[PDB]
Amino acid sequence: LPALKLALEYIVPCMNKHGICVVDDFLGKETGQQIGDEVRALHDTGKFTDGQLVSQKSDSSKDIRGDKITWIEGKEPGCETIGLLMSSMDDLIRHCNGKLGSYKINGRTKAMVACYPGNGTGYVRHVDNPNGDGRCVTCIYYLNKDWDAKVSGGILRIFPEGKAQFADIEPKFDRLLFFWSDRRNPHEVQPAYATRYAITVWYFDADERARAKVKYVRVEL
Ligand SMILES: Cn1c(O)c(C(=O)NCC(=O)O)c(=O)n(C)c1=O
Ligand SMILES: [Mn+2]
Repeated sequence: LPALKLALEYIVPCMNKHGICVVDDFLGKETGQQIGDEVRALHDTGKFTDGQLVSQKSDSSKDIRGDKITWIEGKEPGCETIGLLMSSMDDLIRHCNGKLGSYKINGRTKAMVACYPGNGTGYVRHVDNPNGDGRCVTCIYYLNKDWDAKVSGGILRIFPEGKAQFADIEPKFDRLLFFWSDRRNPHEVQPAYATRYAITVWYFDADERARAKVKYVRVEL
């Protein structure tokens, strides 16, 4: 669908009502699988980190490591389709501007490409932006074809604030996810027993980001 119809008829109302929004089949099989090929290419050539240190053993060779990451601008060689994903995200947000809460989005981070190795590691419950660092919207794109959470785990579990319930989101291929980055959406990644790829971008509210600068940019006189 065109960025605008999806943004105006589905994403905006869904975010303002629930603070979470799931869009399936965002780019199609062709583009999605190309992005998967680029991400897997980055992983195979060692562009990722060794992984988040989960359990630090007194013996170093026993240290267990979890999610691996790499920051992608989208202009790198062999990342053109990732850059196209980021451009499409940016189009959606552009068409949403002024309608997502009271936020005026004026920037974003680079793309955090994450790979859970499938060694039973996940990601602890957390809030993305708990201290007003300027990020208002989390946007995640998943790449895992034929994912069976009953078999592979890796579910994203969100605990919407005030609501006695949690929302389970499987990291499905060609799935796009939006949710408020602040304390409204604490969330965790449940242990993944299969390789789990995702691409996250965070969008900045102009006012919050502007006053985060003093919350921490100097000029010699
Ligand atoms: C700061 N940070 C996160 O907030 C992640 C996160 O919330 N992922 C949700 C999901 O993949 O469904 C994450 O995965 N990684 C690697 C990370 O570094
Ligand atoms: Mn998170």
